[PDB]
Amino acid sequence: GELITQRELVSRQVSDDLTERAATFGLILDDVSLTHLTFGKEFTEAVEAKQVAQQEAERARFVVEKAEQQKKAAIISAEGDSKAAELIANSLATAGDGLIELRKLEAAEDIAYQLSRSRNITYLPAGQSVLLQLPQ
Amino acid sequence: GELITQRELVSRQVSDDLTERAATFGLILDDVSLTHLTFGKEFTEAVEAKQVAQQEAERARFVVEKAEQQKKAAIISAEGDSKAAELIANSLATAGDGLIELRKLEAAEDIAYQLSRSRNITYLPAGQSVLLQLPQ
Amino acid sequence: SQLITQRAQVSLLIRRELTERAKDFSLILDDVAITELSFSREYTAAVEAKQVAQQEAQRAQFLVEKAKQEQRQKIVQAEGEAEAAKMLGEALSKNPGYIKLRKIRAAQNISKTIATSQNRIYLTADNLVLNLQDESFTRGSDSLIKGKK
Amino acid sequence: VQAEGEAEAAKMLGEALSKNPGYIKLRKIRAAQNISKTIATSQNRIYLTADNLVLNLQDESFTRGSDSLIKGKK
Amino acid sequence: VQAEGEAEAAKMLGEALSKNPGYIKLRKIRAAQNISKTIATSQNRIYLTADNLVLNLQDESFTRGSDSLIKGKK
Repeated sequence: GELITQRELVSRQVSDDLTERAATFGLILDDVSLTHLTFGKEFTEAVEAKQVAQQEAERARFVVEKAEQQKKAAIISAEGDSKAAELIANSLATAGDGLIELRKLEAAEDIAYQLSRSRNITYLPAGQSVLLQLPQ
Repeated sequence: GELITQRELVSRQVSDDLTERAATFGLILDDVSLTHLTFGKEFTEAVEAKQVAQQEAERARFVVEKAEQQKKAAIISAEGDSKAAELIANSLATAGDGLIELRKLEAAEDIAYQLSRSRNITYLPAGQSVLLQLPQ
Repeated sequence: SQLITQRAQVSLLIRRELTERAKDFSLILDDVAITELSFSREYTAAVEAKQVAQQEAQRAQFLVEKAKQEQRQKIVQAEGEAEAAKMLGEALSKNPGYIKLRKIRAAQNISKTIATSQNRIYLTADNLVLNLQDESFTRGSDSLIKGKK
Repeated sequence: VQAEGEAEAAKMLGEALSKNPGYIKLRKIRAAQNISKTIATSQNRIYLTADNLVLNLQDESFTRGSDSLIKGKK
Repeated sequence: VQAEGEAEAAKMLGEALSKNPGYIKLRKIRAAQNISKTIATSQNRIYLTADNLVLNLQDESFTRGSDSLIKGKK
């Protein structure tokens, strides 16, 4: 950093040193200065990052506000699945084991109407000492 | 080390010895000195390493300061996973076994909606003396 | 390093000795200057790495800050999963109406999407229907009898 | 300094959750979510248990493992 | 001198941990982490148990092995 937060000094030092240098070799360096200049990478690039991410700070500040409004979707894909619970819970609590039961087997249909699209379903009992062996 | 922390002596000794040597063979060595010179590797290279790693010392001194700021990430990938604990712990402690329970089976969905991407899941009961055998 | 750092001293001493070495045999050296210099790397490698890492420290300090604050990102992320838990939680503490219903809309959509799957499913006492008359069937049916449930 | 990070995080996970399994179950279960979301990148052969995919449907095991809702059958 | 090193390390591991299995479990578990991180360089055929990958999901074994959170079912 000091090389170019004070580059005027560095270039002037090199220039007058080289002018007095060429003078001994019979050479009048009427002017001299630093054509090229660089450094390594990360003393170079990290004081850079210092103010880079003082703005990355605002980037994240504001991605926060994006997530605030993203996660409403996670709330709301389930909001209604829950009110349906509100309703049917006190429904068939007082009512009893009517559709507690019978949708099991409107299921059986809608279940395997689709299990047809599957191709390897199988089946066994209980009440015995039932004991499974299965195919490939 | 002594050969060249005092090389002037070594070269001068070889030179005057060789001059008096060639004198007997009718040869005036008007000058002599050590063209080439080396040693082994590690008496050579380890007194070198002595001050090499007095600076490796600073290298590690400063990689320490890099790790200081790396491991904030390990802190902070978990910081919020923990506040969520803050919240829901005293939530459903006073509240009870509501979503203690029901996210198990919003799980069942999000679980196997994805287990579809897997292709070899299987299943058995308990309450019996259930006893497993499994496929290839 | 002391060669790199004090290469001026090195070249000056070299010329100082070499001019008098040559002048013995009637040789006036106007100039004697070092044209090149080499090492393996290690001294200068560590010497460079020290300042590399000294400021790598800074390179990640402001990242510490960035992250201190990218964590209230997650704070707000999962108050979402916590107040949803509020209003699922105070909501359902009576009986398994919809928790079963949702086990079962699971059975619906889960194995609707098992289509995109290739599940090998294997099953149990009374799922597909057919303990039809085994007393296991009828006692697992007489839940309807209020007392056999 | 690496693992004061995993220790003060443990502080504020630790004094935090000593009541009942609200989020510890919820996180078992967001596990069930993201775990087997990423089992996609996997090739897991999973094999399972009493009441996971749903279907003890009327076996008394089903209904007693459902009557946790009955405060006393849990 | 080789194995006073493994003995005073044993001192300060020994007087250190005689309360409860906080980090001994945590280290079983950072084992589960780095062990099977390096099982990558391995070709392990692993075979597993009751509740490791997650899925006794509703079997009472699941929930009683979960209600360790219930202070008394642990």
